[PDB]
Amino acid sequence: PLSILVRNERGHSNIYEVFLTQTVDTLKKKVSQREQVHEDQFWLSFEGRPMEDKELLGEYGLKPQCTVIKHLRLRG
Amino acid sequence: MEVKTIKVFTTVDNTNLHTQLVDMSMTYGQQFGPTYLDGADVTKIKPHVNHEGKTFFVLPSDDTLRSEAFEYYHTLDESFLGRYMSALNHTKKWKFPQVGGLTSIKWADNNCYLSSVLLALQQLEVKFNAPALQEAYYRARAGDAANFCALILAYSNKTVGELGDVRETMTHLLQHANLESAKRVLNVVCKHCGQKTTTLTGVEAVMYMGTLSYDNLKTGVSIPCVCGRDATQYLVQQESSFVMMSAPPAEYKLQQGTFLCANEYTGNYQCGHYTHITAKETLYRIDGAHLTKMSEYKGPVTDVFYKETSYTTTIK
Ligand SMILES: [Zn+2]
Repeated sequence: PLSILVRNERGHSNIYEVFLTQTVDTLKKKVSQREQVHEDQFWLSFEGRPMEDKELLGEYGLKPQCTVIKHLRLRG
Repeated sequence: MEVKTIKVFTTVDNTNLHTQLVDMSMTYGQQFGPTYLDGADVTKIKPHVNHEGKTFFVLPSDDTLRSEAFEYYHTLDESFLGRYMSALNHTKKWKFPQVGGLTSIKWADNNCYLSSVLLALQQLEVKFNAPALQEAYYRARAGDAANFCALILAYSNKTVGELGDVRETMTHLLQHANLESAKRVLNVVCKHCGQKTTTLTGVEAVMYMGTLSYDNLKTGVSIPCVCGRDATQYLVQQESSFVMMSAPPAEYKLQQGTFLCANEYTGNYQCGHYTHITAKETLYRIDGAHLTKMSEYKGPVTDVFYKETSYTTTIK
């Protein structure tokens, strides 16, 4: 029931089908899977707000065709 | 026949420690109520042999403290207080040396990234809206930082011992910061698609990824455009106390008087090390407790901070 765009910081973007009631963890798994990057190795924001693994995607107010940003995490 | 068990320490106030044997066939939640470890909620997991010797924070399911949490921490996460206090059990064993006139942290538990965060914040005209958060910030500026670091782990959803990313941590913290009148206007120009103006507020107004140079962003930076072509983006207008400019760690030159401070990152994405560079009368490099000074500097940098008040470009 919702299609959104996840955009890398290296330019690329990919479409994901999500429900507002899946977790951020779930969506990270969808992204890990599609983009072949471990889940520990990146984070997601929506409109400046970091997305927390445990939270439902709905909490961030995602709409159809909105852009979630994928950020590579430096493991310092 | 004996029951599989481990010895762990338990505490409801971070001062008093009681020894406990835990039964391996039941979650901690079944045995102690709501229970936390290293900043994680372990209420619903079973004991693991590796938890032996660890200290656990137990915090009864009360929901009176839910009102406390909201008003003092600006959070509705019921797990927040427990995560915060279990972390605090560790961060109280961290040492906080006063180095080059700032509070820093002695190496332990992969806390180099939190050291950078702490060092950087002290130089920014910034402030936090969550009362307990601000008070902790205040105290960390005076050398008493255990609480602030635990809140940082907690607001960022990190555990003690976990490798981390300064930019990612800053993004979590700044959600709680006094940035309600921070403002940024960017113009994007694509030959094919044309010209479009973007107005940002809050965190997104003071934070940028793609270049370490505040000059580059004013004079224009290349960004991919919807149409596939590369387009130019530049800073139209900026009203804020500071800006944070980030980029994948690259070899980079820091010249005294052209920046506030910055984070060096050595290593690779899988495992690395942060140190902090600030500018007083000369350049200071802070690597936890260890300090080096130098008139100039060159190395792998990934965030650079600048002081700001108001900016207006001189391009159309
Ligand atoms: Zn275009």
